[PDB]
Amino acid sequence: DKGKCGLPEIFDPPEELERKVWELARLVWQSSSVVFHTGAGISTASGIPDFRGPHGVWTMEERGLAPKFDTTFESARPTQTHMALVQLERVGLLRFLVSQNVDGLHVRSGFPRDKLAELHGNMFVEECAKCKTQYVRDTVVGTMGLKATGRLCTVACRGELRDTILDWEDSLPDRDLALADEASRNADLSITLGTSLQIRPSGNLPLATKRRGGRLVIVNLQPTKHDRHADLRIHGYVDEVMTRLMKHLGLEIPAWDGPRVLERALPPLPRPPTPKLE
Ligand SMILES: Nc1ncnc2c1ncn2[C@@H]1O[C@H](COP(=O)(O)OP(=O)(O)OC[C@H]2O[C@H](O)[C@H](O)[C@@H]2O)[C@@H](O)[C@H]1O
Ligand SMILES: Cc1cc(F)c(Br)cc1NS(=O)(=O)c1ccc(NS(=O)(=O)c2cc(Cl)cc(Cl)c2)cc1C(=O)O
Ligand SMILES: [Zn+2]
Repeated sequence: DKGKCGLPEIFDPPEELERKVWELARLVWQSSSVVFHTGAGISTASGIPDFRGPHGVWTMEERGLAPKFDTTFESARPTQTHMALVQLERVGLLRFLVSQNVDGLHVRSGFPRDKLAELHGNMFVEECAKCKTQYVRDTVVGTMGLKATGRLCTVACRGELRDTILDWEDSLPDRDLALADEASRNADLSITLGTSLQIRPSGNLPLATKRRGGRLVIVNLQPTKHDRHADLRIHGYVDEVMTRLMKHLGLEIPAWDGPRVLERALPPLPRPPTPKLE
């Protein structure tokens, strides 16, 4: 299944967008455990196509056209949204990040790997079949569907290194899915950014938050499978939403100094005091 492709994009008019991003700031300020869920829509503003948008991989395949890239994976820069998520984690306003993206931009943005579940894998990550050690490379490993890459493990092993890109049939990495599930169940606030939530089980994790009494925010230009469950629904460009959110929180979007891998989150930095809400 390729799900429902080419659904129309909706745009909240300016006054409604500004009110909703203020509401998003309120939910972030008032929640103790925030989880973000990202899909291909947070990388479109860096020149990587989505799957089901108007120019998505599947949408364009139906017209017998190839998807259009404005960059390579290697030369892609993290978006304002990617860098906003880095800062929210650094000041302790983001507990966990669940991504369906294989574009490798969360990792290369400097987002700590111990707070990231990459449910569908990472173009730049190969894993040793023998000892399960991961290598984050500066270039895409070159295979998809958990095939041998031609390189061997160098741990003090010679194990066969395979890509981490799931094929259609393949089940999700157990560690990442277990952590994504635990994080989603424990969150009082799940925020989805640039995902249609059409792929199971990735797309249902934000519901785990709702089922347990937490709130759900969906940010997406197209409608999503779970629109009916959202406490707040924002139809706008994620970069515009996240830059306005960061201005309300009084946080800067940090500079990206090129590809940087952070295995373990650093201690939390200071953040502005919270406004008096109502
Ligand atoms: N800048 C933007 N701002 C907001 N929404 C956007 C933007 N750009 C696109 N969108 C929306 O972003 C949404 C992107 O939805 P989909 O294309 O389904 O991507 P996924 O990540 O959820 O696909 C999941 C898996 O499916 C595959 O099989 C792979 O395994 C993927 O991991 C659309 O609804 C766009 O309207
Ligand atoms: C490889 C890739 C991953 C992405 F996330 C995005 Br966007 C784009 C690409 N490149 S692509 O043109 O769209 C592209 C798309 C599909 C395939 N093969 S596939 O069986 O249909 C497939 C790939 C992936 Cl990552 C996930 C699934 Cl669920 C299925 C190859 C390429 C290519 O590059 O040769
Ligand atoms: Zn090994």
